[PDB]
Amino acid sequence: GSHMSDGLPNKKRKRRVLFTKAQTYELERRFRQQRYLSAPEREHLTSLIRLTPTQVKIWFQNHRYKTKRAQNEKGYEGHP
Repeated sequence: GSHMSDGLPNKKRKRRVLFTKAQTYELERRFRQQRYLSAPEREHLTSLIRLTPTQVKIWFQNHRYKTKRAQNEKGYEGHP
């Protein structure tokens, strides 16, 4: 059956957005087997959680900067 709305203009020019803890998950796993996704590396994912190739790289950017804060935190956090 037709369970996919192809009307994209029916929406306004605004609407928050996120990712299935799943996407972001595999999509986060890629960052492991690859730290510099490209045009051919990303795609591999685009097969997984469809994060369209470029969209895949566009996401890394957001993490690239934060993926650095994680290492700064990481550890047990607190005072051992």
